[PDB]
Amino acid sequence: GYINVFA
Amino acid sequence: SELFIVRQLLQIVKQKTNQNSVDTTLKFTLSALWNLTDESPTTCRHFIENQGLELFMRVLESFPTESSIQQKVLGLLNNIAEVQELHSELMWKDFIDHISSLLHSVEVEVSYFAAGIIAHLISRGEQAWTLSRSQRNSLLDDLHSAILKWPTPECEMVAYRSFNPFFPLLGCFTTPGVQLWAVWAMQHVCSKNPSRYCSMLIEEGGLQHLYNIKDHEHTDPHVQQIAVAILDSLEKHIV
Repeated sequence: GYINVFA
Repeated sequence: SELFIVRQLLQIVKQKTNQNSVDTTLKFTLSALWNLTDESPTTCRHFIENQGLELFMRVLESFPTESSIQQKVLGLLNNIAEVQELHSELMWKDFIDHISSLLHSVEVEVSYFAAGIIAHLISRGEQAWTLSRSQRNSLLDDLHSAILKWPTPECEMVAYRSFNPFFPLLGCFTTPGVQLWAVWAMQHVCSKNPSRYCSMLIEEGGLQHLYNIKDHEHTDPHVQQIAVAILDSLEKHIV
């Protein structure tokens, strides 16, 4: 869904 | 303006792939494009209308050894696979044969999205599979057995803002590998980060959809054996 890694 | 961003990030992917350049900018660009398409069919149409699919095949091919690059690409494709209106778009032989191979990837971070793509495409039924009927059935059992070989990821691979995408998969009783992927995926994100998902899995109807699997007459033992493992943490989350 979303990537856990931010930025 | 967000479609400009998608186009621009797609442009960076095109650029990095043309120059066959695995680096933090490409890996970040995929991640960005993976996020922007999450729970965003509209941003998924643009990825598709802007040749993202064919571009991402190029990425998958260009970097067959780059598991992070594969995961983020497949992550996006997992997001396209959640959109029914984009089904016939992924109904592409060279794409599925590749996905189907990454399904057996040892990297669980890679195969998980491979499987999730596969699962979503199988979940659409016998009719919607415009590819080889024999392969769809090969995938049906390859998807199942691939999941059973999977390790517990070391960390959280994927983030979800909702489980609704997984809910229609729970009802693919004719295709247990599809159901297996769904329950494994919830088993993963819940057990990895139960402070995030466990409440929400209830609050969206997970309990019942998970109870209609455990307490279902005909259910694959593994699909049920995961729905059991999830409900134990869910029921522990309730009390």
